[PDB]
Amino acid sequence: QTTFGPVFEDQPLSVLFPEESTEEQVLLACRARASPPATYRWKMNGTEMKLEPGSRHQLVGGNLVIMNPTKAQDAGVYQCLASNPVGTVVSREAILRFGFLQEFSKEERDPVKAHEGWGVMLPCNPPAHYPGLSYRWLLNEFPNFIPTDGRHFVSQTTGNLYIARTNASDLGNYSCLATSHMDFSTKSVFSKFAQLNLAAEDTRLFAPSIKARFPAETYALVGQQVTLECFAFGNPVPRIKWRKVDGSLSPQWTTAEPTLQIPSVSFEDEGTYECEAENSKGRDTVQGRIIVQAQPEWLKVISDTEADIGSNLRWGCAAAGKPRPTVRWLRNGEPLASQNRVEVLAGDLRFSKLSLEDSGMYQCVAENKHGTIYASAELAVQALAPDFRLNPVRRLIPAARGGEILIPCQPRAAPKAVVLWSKGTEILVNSSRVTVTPDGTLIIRNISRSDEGKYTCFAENFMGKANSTGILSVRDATKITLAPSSADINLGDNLTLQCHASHDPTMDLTFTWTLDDFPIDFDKPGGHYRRTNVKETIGDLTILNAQLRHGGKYTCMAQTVVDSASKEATVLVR
Amino acid sequence: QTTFGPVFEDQPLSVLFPEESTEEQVLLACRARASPPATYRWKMNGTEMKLEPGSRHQLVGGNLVIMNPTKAQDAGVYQCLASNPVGTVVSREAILRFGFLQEFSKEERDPVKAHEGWGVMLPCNPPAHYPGLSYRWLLNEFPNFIPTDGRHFVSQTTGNLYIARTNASDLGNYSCLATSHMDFSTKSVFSKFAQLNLAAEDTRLFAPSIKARFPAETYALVGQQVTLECFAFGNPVPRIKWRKVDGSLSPQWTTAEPTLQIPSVSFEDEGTYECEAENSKGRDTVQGRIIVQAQPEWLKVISDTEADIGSNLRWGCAAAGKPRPTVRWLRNGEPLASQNRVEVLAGDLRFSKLSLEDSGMYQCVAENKHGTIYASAELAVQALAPDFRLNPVRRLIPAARGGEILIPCQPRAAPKAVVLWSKGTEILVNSSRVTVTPDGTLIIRNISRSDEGKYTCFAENFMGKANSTGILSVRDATKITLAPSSADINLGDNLTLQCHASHDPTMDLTFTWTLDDFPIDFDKPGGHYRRTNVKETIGDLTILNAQLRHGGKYTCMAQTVVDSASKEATVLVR
Ligand SMILES: *[C@@H]1O[C@H](CO)[C@@H](O[C@@H]2O[C@H](CO)[C@@H](O[C@@H]3O[C@H](CO)[C@@H](O)[C@H](O[C@H]4O[C@H](CO)[C@@H](O)[C@H](O)[C@@H]4O)[C@@H]3O)[C@H](O)[C@H]2NC(C)=O)[C@H](O)[C@H]1NC(C)=O
Ligand SMILES: *[C@@H]1O[C@H](CO)[C@@H](O[C@@H]2O[C@H](CO)[C@@H](O[C@@H]3O[C@H](CO)[C@@H](O)[C@H](O[C@H]4O[C@H](CO)[C@@H](O)[C@H](O)[C@@H]4O)[C@@H]3O)[C@H](O)[C@H]2NC(C)=O)[C@H](O)[C@H]1NC(C)=O
Ligand SMILES: *[C@@H]1O[C@H](CO)[C@@H](O[C@@H]2O[C@H](CO)[C@@H](O)[C@H](O)[C@H]2NC(C)=O)[C@H](O)[C@H]1NC(C)=O
Ligand SMILES: *[C@@H]1O[C@H](CO)[C@@H](O[C@@H]2O[C@H](CO)[C@@H](O)[C@H](O)[C@H]2NC(C)=O)[C@H](O)[C@H]1NC(C)=O
Ligand SMILES: *[C@@H]1O[C@H](CO)[C@@H](O)[C@H](O)[C@H]1NC(C)=O
Ligand SMILES: *[C@@H]1O[C@H](CO)[C@@H](O)[C@H](O)[C@H]1NC(C)=O
Ligand SMILES: *[C@@H]1O[C@H](CO)[C@@H](O)[C@H](O)[C@H]1NC(C)=O
Ligand SMILES: *[C@@H]1O[C@H](CO)[C@@H](O)[C@H](O)[C@H]1NC(C)=O
Repeated sequence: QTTFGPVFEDQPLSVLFPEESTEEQVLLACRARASPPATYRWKMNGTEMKLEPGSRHQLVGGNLVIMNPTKAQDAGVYQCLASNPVGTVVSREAILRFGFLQEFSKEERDPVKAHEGWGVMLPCNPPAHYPGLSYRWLLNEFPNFIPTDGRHFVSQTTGNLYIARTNASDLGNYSCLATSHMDFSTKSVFSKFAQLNLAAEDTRLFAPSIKARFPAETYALVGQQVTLECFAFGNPVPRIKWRKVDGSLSPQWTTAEPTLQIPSVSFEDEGTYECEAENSKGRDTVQGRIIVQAQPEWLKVISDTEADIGSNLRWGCAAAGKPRPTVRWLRNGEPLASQNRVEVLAGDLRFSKLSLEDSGMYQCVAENKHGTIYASAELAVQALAPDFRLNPVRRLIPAARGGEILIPCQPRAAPKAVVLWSKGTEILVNSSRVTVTPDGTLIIRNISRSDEGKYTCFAENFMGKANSTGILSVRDATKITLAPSSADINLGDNLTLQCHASHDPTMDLTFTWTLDDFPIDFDKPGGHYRRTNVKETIGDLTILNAQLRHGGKYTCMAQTVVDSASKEATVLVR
Repeated sequence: QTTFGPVFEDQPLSVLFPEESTEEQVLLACRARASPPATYRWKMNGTEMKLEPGSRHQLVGGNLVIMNPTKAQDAGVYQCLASNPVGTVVSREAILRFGFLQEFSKEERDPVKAHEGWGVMLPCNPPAHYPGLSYRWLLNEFPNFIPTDGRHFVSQTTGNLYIARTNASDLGNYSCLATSHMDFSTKSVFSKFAQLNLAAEDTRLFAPSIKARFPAETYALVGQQVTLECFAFGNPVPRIKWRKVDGSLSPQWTTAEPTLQIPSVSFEDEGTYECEAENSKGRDTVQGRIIVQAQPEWLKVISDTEADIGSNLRWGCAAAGKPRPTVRWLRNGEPLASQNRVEVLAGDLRFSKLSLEDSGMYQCVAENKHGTIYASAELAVQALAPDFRLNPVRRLIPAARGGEILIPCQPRAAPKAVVLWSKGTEILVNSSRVTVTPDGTLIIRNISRSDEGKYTCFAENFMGKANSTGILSVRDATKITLAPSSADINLGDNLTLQCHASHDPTMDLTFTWTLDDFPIDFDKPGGHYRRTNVKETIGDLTILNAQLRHGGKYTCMAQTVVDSASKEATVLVR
């Protein structure tokens, strides 16, 4: 019933298109549920695209289809806007990134001079790539495989060889290679040879000197695997120990391998770590830190709301992320700034004197360095004509003579309706005796046998007019013309109390007695209370075989179907 | 929208059709508002009429028209029934009565012998009539007029002459006449002559003897004029005094005329009256009573009601009349008796386990000897499929670690819906840790990092099925790792209190201090409270220039957007 903001059900997702692939198209999906159905626009780097006919970019039911994707003119960030007569909404981002691995530079590698017994550096300066590759080293023949012993180390972050000790077998020509691991294809690129030569021998057992070290500060989101690498020059082969300064490591990680690995990281891993190289000739240690961060997550969002013209509203948001997020507001896909009767403050939204214009689709955005999140809601403002169906004025208003009466008149209206009372055809301007409160309730005091008749309440606003009618009748009031008396007796004695009343001739009158505000039962078998002198106006009560519990404050009450009256006395029982 | 019982707006009215008139038709009106429009039937003495084509009785839009009305076959009591697919209603009665005045009997009146100086009786036995007539007497000539002095009296309830004293001028022949006073026509009927003759006489004065007296018991509704007549035989002309035994008469009625009149009667006139004839030779007095009564009137009626299948209902009625009325119930124009799940008792109606069949038009009838009154209402029973629009399950359910959570699931259904919970795709059979109450609320104790996910509630009844979904997430809980200490100081001293807390790394934590559960202000200019050691986990407070009012129980509370914790201490100031 045209009460459908363009709610989202499928927002686009980031893609990594491999280069030199065998595909021809990519799809970015956008799906909205709306009534009437919504229309879609696509933003690329912010500027609204001009989706011409089927030249490259095309629209298929809200999904974006690019043709012949290439990094030259298709890599970017894409957004989808779903618009309706009610309002518009904006979806989350979708990044399209390409993947490739170029060819190694063709110039010859310089020959590194070495002296037998020391350590040497063999870098292999990997070419441009995306994403990170896996590195290996080759010697002499293709394909051989350099052994992965404790004498050599090949880091996976720079790839340089770490030849701890140099001897005769190290003569040859070293080449690097890189392997790209992707979902679709795998590529391997080899490097030109670098012939290493060794000078005269010089061997002495020396203290380790740490060369490959993990950086002091290492940021890592919660859920990622972290690998800290460590290596030192030492003869004989040193041993590497990993420890935590402000804690202890899990037994699954208490290993002496030169690369400490954490498969999953939570907030308990944040702290300081120490890598120590140890041998019979020395020891060298290096410290560093690990910091854990997280993306924002919602804690409290907004929801759909229908209000009425003239009222006020309050809306809120709340997020949670390790670098604290910031919250901002959107109206129909546009930034919302504090103006007029809309007040925004750091994630709370206030509407004062809500109007008809304030209806639409609102959005809440929480952002930090690691990501952004969205939430949507709809505000609808309603105007209503006066209606008395739910709360009509009482049809029958029996009022005792010489008393006060109050008749409220509150129709269901939006905004509030002006209320005017009348009796018959005359219009009531209030006086000392008749009063008309601003709320519309009409109160009459000092009632008599001349106020009976038909009363009408008229409610009007700029939307409509309604009206209701009641009938007022007057009767005589109840009276108590005799009150009982206090007494003191012994347990097991009999006492009598009297109570007389007068009432209107046309109604029924009943007598009820309470003991300390507790109604006294007379139909109880073996009961100690008996009605006596039972007439239309006489309702005496006799206590037979009095007990301790019968002491207290007795209260006689004469009640009709309309009103009541009461009198009090007390009895003590020993 | 087919929610219209045949409400009444014009019910028939009693008529008095004068005989020997010049009219040819009568109309009895019946009007009902209904949607769809209602159909009408007419009852005459109770049997449903067979309204044939236009032979005498005819129907015009719900109104009844009889043709050539005559007392022979048209005088009765008429009722109108308005029927709809929703239900039927029955209107109040309407009595049709004729009015006429026949011709006086043609036989000669007997000659009444009289003895001069006495009193004589001259009745005139009025013929059949409706309604009561006005009586007058004629003597000798037509038209003469006998004087209305104190010597003669002509009562209006029997019409007989009361000649107090008889003398020579009383010789003649007396005739009666009756005049019928109606709205349309006036008719006068004269009677044959009765020749009165007089014998010898005497000469003396005697005591009065009352002859025409008012009856001892006289019933009179509220609003009617009551006339009590009195006369006695007395020479000379006696005087009549009217008094009240248990009260005093109004000055407008304290008159000595031989007919006491009350234009309007209220309940204060009920009692005993005395008429006294007085003269120089004697006095005779006669007593009687006046009893005042009233017709039933409503005090509390029923109204339209929509309920749901499976519930219970209570309805009531109340009337007021001097002869106490009796209340009975009608369903669709038929008497309602206590059967099955409907219980009737002396004006209260109880529905137990309301079904779909109990929908329709109900009516309440209050009756006594002086009249009857009706009231109408409609009962509608609704069945509803489950719906979660008004009360959906919470979308975000942040739960602290190691605590308890409760999630209710109450859809809008009629009757109640069976509720089954599930996590993901598994079905939860409830145990020590997880409990599913009969109301549907699911409670989990001892929450860990294994309970997060998506929870679903399925509600089903014989009308339909619906479901709702929520998301559960777990976070660390707040703590207070340091509590303050009690102290005693003098007015004007400075005191420091400490309070430390721990919380989840991704949320904000704030400290608030209260004095005897009243929040302590820190931004108050010239305030005595200053925040100190303000860190993320340290929120100390210092009292500067302490006053008497600063003594009491301090409470430090560390709170987040989700949960909170608190600790207490006390300070005394002299
Ligand atoms: C106090 O009462 C009413 C509102 O509660 C207010 O308006 C009048 O009465 C009804 C409101 O229900 C208006 O509509 C009428 O409804 C009745 C039955 O529900 C019908 O009989 C009426 O028939 C009219 O049909 C034509 C088109 O509507 C009219 O042109 C024609 O004249 C008939 O009246 C009608 O549907 C109704 O129109 C108004 N006005 C009148 C004059 O009745 C009412 O005026 C309030 N009283 C006062 C003194 O202000
Ligand atoms: C828990 O969720 C729902 C109840 O809330 C329950 O019913 C299923 O989902 C929707 C409920 O809104 C049913 O109606 C669907 O609505 C969505 C969008 O609102 C549409 O995409 C669906 O399209 C259907 O259209 C045809 C005619 O309706 C179908 O024949 C066709 O197969 C499409 O599904 C449809 O209008 C929906 O029918 C049901 N059922 C299913 C299978 O979705 C849902 O089953 C509950 N889940 C569980 C596990 O019990
Ligand atoms: C009715 O009479 C009162 C005086 O008793 C007028 O004054 C109002 O009284 C209400 C009672 O609570 C208060 O709100 C104010 O003292 C008055 N209200 C306003 C709006 O002035 C009142 O104005 C009279 N109503 C009319 C004339 O419609
Ligand atoms: C859930 O476990 C409880 C036991 O703790 C089962 O017993 C019900 O517990 C409620 C709790 O107030 C009580 O009404 C009764 O003791 C039991 N109710 C009924 C209808 O038997 C309960 O049945 C379990 N829920 C299930 C099985 O759905
Ligand atoms: C779009 O954005 C990307 C990344 O910010 C940028 O590389 C590119 O040059 C932009 N413009 C295009 C694709 O036309
Ligand atoms: C109520 O009205 C009557 C007049 O009808 C008057 O005599 C009486 O004093 C009024 N009540 C009060 C409390 O003034
Ligand atoms: C109808 O009722 C009246 C009054 O009770 C009665 O006089 C008459 O005979 C009845 N039958 C008719 C009018 O056919
Ligand atoms: C709460 O659960 C944990 C494990 O999740 C358990 O070790 C602990 O004892 C439980 N609490 C209580 C009070 O048993």
